[PDB]
Amino acid sequence: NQVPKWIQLNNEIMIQKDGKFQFDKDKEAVHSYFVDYINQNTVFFHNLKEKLDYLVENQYYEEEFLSLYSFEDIKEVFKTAYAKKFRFPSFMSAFKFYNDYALKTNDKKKILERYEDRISIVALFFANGDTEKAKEYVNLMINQEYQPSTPTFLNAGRKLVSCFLLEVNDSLNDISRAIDISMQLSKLGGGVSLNLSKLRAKGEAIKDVENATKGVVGVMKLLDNAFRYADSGAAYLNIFHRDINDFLDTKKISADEDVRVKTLSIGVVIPDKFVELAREDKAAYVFYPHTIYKEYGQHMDEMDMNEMYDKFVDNPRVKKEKINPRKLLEKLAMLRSESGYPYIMFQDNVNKVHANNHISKVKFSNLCSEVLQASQVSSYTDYDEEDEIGLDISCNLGSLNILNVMEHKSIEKTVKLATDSLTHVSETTDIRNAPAVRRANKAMKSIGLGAMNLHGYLAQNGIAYESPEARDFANTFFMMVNFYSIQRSAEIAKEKGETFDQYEGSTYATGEYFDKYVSTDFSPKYEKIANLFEGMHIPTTEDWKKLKAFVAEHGMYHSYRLCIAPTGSISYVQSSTASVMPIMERIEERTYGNSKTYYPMPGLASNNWFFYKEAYDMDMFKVVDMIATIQQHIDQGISFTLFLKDTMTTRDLNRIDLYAHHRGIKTIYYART
Amino acid sequence: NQVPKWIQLNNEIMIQKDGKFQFDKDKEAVHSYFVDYINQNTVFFHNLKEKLDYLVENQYYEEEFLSLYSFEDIKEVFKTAYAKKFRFPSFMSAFKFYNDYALKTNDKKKILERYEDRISIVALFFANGDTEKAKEYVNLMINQEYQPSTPTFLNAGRKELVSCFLLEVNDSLNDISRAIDISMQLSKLGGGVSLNLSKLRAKGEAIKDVENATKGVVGVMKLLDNAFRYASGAAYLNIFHRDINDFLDTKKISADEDVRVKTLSIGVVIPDKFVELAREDKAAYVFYPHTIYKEYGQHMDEMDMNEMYDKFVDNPRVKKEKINPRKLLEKLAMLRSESGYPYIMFQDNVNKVHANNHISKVKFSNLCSEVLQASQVSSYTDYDEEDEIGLDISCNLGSLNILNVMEHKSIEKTVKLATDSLTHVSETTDIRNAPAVRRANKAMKSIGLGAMNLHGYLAQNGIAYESPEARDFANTFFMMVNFYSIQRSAEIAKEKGETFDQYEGSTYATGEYFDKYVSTDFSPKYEKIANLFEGMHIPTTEDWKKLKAFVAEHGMYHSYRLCIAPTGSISYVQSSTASVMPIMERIEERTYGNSKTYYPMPGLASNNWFFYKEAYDMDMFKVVDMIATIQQHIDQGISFTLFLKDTMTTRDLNRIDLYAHHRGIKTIYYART
Ligand SMILES: Nc1ncnc2c1ncn2[C@H]1C[C@H](O)[C@@H](COP(=O)(O)OP(=O)(O)OP(=O)(O)O)O1
Ligand SMILES: Nc1ncnc2c1ncn2[C@H]1C[C@H](O)[C@@H](COP(=O)(O)OP(=O)(O)OP(=O)(O)O)O1
Ligand SMILES: Nc1ncnc2c1ncn2[C@H]1C[C@H](O)[C@@H](COP(=O)(O)OP(=O)(O)OP(=O)(O)O)O1
Ligand SMILES: Nc1ncnc2c1ncn2[C@H]1C[C@H](O)[C@@H](COP(=O)(O)OP(=O)(O)OP(=O)(O)O)O1
Repeated sequence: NQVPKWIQLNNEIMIQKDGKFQFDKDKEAVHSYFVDYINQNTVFFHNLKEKLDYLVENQYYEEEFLSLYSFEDIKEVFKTAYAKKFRFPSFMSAFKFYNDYALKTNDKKKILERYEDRISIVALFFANGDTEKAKEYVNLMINQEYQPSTPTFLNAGRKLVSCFLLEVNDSLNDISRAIDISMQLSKLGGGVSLNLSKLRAKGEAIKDVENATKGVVGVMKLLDNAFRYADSGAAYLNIFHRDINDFLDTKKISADEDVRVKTLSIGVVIPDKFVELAREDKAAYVFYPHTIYKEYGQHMDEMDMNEMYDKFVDNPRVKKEKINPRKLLEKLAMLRSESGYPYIMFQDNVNKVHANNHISKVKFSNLCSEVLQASQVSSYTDYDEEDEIGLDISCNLGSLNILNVMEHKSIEKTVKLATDSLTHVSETTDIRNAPAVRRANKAMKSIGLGAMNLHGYLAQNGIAYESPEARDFANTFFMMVNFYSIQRSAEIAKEKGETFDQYEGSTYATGEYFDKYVSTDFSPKYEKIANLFEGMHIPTTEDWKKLKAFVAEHGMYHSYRLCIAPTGSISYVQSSTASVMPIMERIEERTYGNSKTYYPMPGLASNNWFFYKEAYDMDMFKVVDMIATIQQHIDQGISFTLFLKDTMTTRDLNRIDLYAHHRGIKTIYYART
Repeated sequence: NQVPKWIQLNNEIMIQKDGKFQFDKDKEAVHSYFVDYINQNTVFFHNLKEKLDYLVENQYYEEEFLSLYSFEDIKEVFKTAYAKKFRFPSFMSAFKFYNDYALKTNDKKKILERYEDRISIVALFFANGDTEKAKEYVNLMINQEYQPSTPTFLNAGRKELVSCFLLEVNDSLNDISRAIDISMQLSKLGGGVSLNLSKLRAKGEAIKDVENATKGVVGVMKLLDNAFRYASGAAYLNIFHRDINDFLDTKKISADEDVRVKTLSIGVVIPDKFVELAREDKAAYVFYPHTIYKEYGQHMDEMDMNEMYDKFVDNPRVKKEKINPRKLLEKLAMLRSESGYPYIMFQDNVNKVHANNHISKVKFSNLCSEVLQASQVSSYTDYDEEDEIGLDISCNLGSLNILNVMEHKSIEKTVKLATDSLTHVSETTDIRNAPAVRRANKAMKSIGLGAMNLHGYLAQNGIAYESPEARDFANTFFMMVNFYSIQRSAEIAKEKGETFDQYEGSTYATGEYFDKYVSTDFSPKYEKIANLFEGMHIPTTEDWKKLKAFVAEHGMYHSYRLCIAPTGSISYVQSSTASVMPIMERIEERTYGNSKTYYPMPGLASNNWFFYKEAYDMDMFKVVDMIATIQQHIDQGISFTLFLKDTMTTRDLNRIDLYAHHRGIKTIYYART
């Protein structure tokens, strides 16, 4: 019943020694943890050869790519991995990896893969042919300079993408196909979110008889029962719809028995016209979209609300409904004060900066509220009848540490390797049950790259989070990031000579995206910021012009490059902070079982106590301006999370909302208190 | 606010005039009803021609088959229909037809089709070419000698047609998707759809990689219960299964929130081995059927329990579970004492008399608990992968009056016409979303014929319901019915020369079904019974031998012929009793709205008060013996309904259950109290 030694040592840090914390004990706890639990459950082997032979003959490793080299080259790779003599810096830095991510045995009671093992297996998977490139991947990963995404880091060479985005056309057959594909992807563990734009609303005619449709709530009920069957997503909705009130009455603290969704989140799509009507204090008109489909032939949100709203008001054919926008934003503020639900996307900020609006305009987002790409709906006909295949969105992920990049200045080569890595991942991927995801993943070739560790590095260097210097720093940094990113994409496009489809329809072929960079140079405006990037080259606008010419030579290989995800579950292995959202508390406290695990933030010393500010004690406006400065280079959304208090006000909340709409923040997240 | 005249006249019957009822007022109420509500809402026309032209040009009648004759022949058919000068005998005899079944207008406020109209349209639909045959259908129907089934009587020549669907669910994710798809497809067609969950793996079991991963049968029931709420059937289960207790905990008066099915009924399949184990007071062993599928390759209920039960006990591979059968029948008696749920099928009584056991054995039944045919499961593979098509069951229905048959002695010609009618109906049927139903309905060609009006005719003639004379009467009657039925099937088989597939595999080609009729002649054993059939020919066993030879010449066209359904909703139009179940109460009382509609049973006079017995005051054993005498000629099940009282006993209930198992009653129904 006694608590073991390392947990007891980890509980020692809260003892006040001269008003401080016992940080130096922490390593000792880690030095306990590698003696009394880890090195007494590892399966023992003589050397490498039999080890790998035992790993093959019990159905663990996919033996194909592990047969495509010599034994000696793999031995050199493992030798390069063990030559680091790597150590962990913190207590959770081991515990989150040797409990869940690292490979266990069949009885789930022993440990096979060491920390070099998993990384070097990932390295040979990203190699696909070159030994020295695999060594480059090792030197990239073992210095914690790059982190692949969660399911890629898990399921490399065992028995892959955690983000799926679909559309539901309007038929019975379409709803059947949708529930089919959701149950298919549900066992694959990824993130699956739907959208209910083109559906007819409640109390409407079904092809023969008026007032026959049970509406959106029944489809939500079927999906809520549907995800309860397998190993949880969400759904979005554009606001110009009658049942939007019933779409928002689901998340309710006085929850109805039938109106009860504990699985799917919800979210609202809002263009500028509704914002205008809520500002100027006038009426609003939600519609019956099936009447619009009968009238104009197209669907509702496939046209501009700013161009067509009063024209639909003027049409006697479209049956309408008048409501109050201001009371509706008040109700949104109340429901976000309850939890923070739903999600919010401002599409006009997105499409006016989007490159690929010539295919379609972005209407929705994933569960992770980040990926904003084109989407064409399919049409699933009857059994012997053939179908028509639209386009879908499937985004594999991956971020990186800012800190080690700043330590080593190999940011270019880092992007060079990570781009090829995610390229080979999207090469490898295949799904054999949803054909539109198949066609789009072959077609669009969308990769997603981001970064964590913003708060901690700049807080450890002694720069406040609300400083303008950090905003200029992030501006110059992400400018150079996007620069080398497009540079590598153009290089690979020259290597293959095969861009994505309808490349001339993009703004990339015209250089309209490049028109921001031909002027308005992003040189550092502070000396202390300039000392940080001091020691390496920073490009000029003429370098952007040479880049524009080199793009105009061939083109770009990818259609999308960047994403920012709240990668907290693999934040702990990199032993760092979250992404760009600053930290909540200086000390995290968990109870694994009969235990009080005490996690300090990395870099917690006496001097930098003030730069480790608290999330409840910050200017939200400067945070939004930081995220807007970050937004200057990112194609997709940014995982912006609101940090609130009970003492705050929905007046101030909606002021922050309209402030972010005025700045141009794409999406937000669930709010915390 | 005043009650109209005819309802006030209909409420007059409960006034005691010399201790009697005001029967003679009732016709007066009917004579009121054709003056003050019906003949003041009929759309008025000059004559036939413009009438039909107006009916075409507003999308009511399917104009194809109504273009395949002359105008004059249709005029002769309508003239023959109006030449009857038909009247209704009772008050509900109009009210159940001019309120729901007869055709209304688009605003649902006026009446177009008269009572001749609907019948003669059905007549021309059954004609398909011959005017005189249509006149024969008129002379059949307008004397109330035959009644087609409910959706055929509704949707003839309008804007599917068979109210009975039976499916199977193979074991995959894809199969469950296909099952929910087909259920939602048939749900808008309004028919009866019931499933079966035999071949599914049970709760807490391995899903292909990881032990204890299956949520079990309850989640699939939850999905189906949500599924039918969107657009109502049932499902069956064989008892040798671990989750059978959880399969019976759904219908519970102390209902759980999650375990709550207000839509689907449930039912139990029981062979003789479990009956034996419950009698002899020993243990029982339910199984994990996926282990059996891994062991023997086949599925569980595709083999004999009597041959394999102890062999599965002897296998160490099959994981088992020991339970008490006697306490389980006690729990069944308790749950039937709660409501009467679930349903019960004794398959060994069925298969030992079934002709077509060479294809498969019957495992389940429909919602109406009557149709017991073969069923091969399909296998629904992935998207580009092709599937394999099994066999399904789809049974259109139809019964007849016994009374007018006894009045006119045209029983042979009646069967001659009704067989061709249901034949043409099964010709006409097509569904374009469930391919196995398509293939089976083309293949098996199963028709279903029955009869109502057993209790009332023999009660009006002055013969008690519990008499042996009625049992001999029904024996001789249904013997001759089945005789002429097989005679007409052989005639049509000679007409086409194309029997159903695998006809030589049947017992009909071998005459093993005919071996009962070569001896043991069913001559009437009472003089009073013999006077009823007196005046017409009754066949002999040598006539059965000639029938056997004529069958051996060609064969039989159909694989199934007979069914008995509780056709109460179209009992009222024929102005008669139900089918073979005797009546509950002598007077039915309903409240349409602010009203007390008082329905007397037909033939209610002072003399026959005693022969109109009450259902709570009868010998159940003689009822079961009556149904067993009826069972001597019917291939399918019989809609046997239990009539119980609160003063009765589950001891006596289970005694009746085992009594019916000893007699050989196929299925039972929900019990009433
Ligand atoms: N933080 C850590 N990360 C990884 N391994 C660790 C960590 N802490 C201890 N160990 C491992 C390494 C060794 O196998 C064992 C402890 O030996 P350790 O003292 O840490 O290495 P070392 O040999 O380089 O130092 P020393 O020479 O002082 O013994 O457990
Ligand atoms: N029985 C039903 N109950 C509820 N909703 C239904 C039902 N049947 C169909 N629907 C709903 C969901 C469908 O998306 C929508 C239309 O159904 P569906 O028949 O598949 O469209 P359709 O392609 O045949 O033609 P249309 O565009 O005129 O509706 O109404
Ligand atoms: N039970 C009924 N069934 C059908 N129609 C009826 C019924 N009762 C009354 N009517 C109809 C028939 C007529 O159109 C009208 C009533 O006339 P009705 O007296 O019944 O016929 P009738 O003309 O043969 O008798 P009578 O010569 O004595 O008037 O309503
Ligand atoms: N994620 C899941 N959650 C619950 N049940 C599942 C899940 N995935 C599959 N199943 C259930 C329902 C399926 O009928 C059953 C097996 O699934 P499935 O993969 O379709 O079978 P299979 O044809 O691929 O091979 P096998 O016969 O070995 O199961 O287990």
